[PDB]
Amino acid sequence: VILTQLNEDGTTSNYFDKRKLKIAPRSTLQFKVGPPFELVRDYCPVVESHTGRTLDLRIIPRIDRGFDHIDEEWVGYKRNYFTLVSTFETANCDLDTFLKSSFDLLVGRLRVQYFAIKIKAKNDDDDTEINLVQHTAKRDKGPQFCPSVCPLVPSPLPKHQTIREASNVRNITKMKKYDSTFYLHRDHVNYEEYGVDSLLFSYPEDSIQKVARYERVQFASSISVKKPSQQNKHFSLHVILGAVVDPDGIPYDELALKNGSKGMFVYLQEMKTPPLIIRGRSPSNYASSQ
DNA sequence: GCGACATAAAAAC
DNA sequence: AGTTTTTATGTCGC
Repeated sequence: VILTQLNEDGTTSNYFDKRKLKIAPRSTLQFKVGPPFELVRDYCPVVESHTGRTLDLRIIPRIDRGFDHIDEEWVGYKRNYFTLVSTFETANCDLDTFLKSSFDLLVGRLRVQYFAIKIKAKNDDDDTEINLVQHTAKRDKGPQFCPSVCPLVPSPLPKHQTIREASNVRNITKMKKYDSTFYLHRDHVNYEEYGVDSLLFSYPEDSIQKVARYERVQFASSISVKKPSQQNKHFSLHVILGAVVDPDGIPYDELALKNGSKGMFVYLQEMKTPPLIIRGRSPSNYASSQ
């Protein structure tokens, strides 16, 4: 009925089928590690502007809520939240050095303003994009929004337990405890240590995330979860690492820039999950029907 | 099948 | 120790 796997940090993931077992909304059993991500591809190379050294990049993503491993399928529920977190790392550059340096895209060199992550959902069989929506903790009593592009600096990915613990913090003392895990406050560095052209100082805001945390995420309410044949559709969640550049023949998305103009989010690397099944609102997807 | 509102149970404080 | 918050899901109306 409940199948248990030990996570990397010694917490457990407890996989259960909501058709058969109903668990309380805030039970820790609702937190669990989802499917592992795989490389789709690498895109534009990035080099350090004097040394010419290629920057090694790696996305480090994880799902922490919303998906169960049931009979060799990964299963989510249309009505319920998932959590997708990600960092990236630069194997050949320590953070402190990285932030003082400057980097170009090797297309012929566009200057990188900052690095950022976005997420997408797709139909895994035909590559059609599927809309994602997020809520605040207030859900229907607050606004709905689409996942945003998240500027980030390189960081290790927090353990599953840390993401759990930080999911619904309001208390100022507890917020302070987690601040250094999730944020870099540029306004607190010694500005004299940095050149005008340094990467740190081309990030758009002073508060810079170390971790992209997409919580309270759902597939859009309009998604059809079954094919006409009544077979389940297969979905996939994608994480894309990009370099944001000034636009003034490679994969990119347009982005609302900080100075008002049209920025370009140039793709660097993309990872995706294996195929995902999503259970819809049918009564037969719930233990209450039995 | 979906937008909307109701219930309810453990976390958070 | 009690109150408020958060989120899975139950249900109503079209």
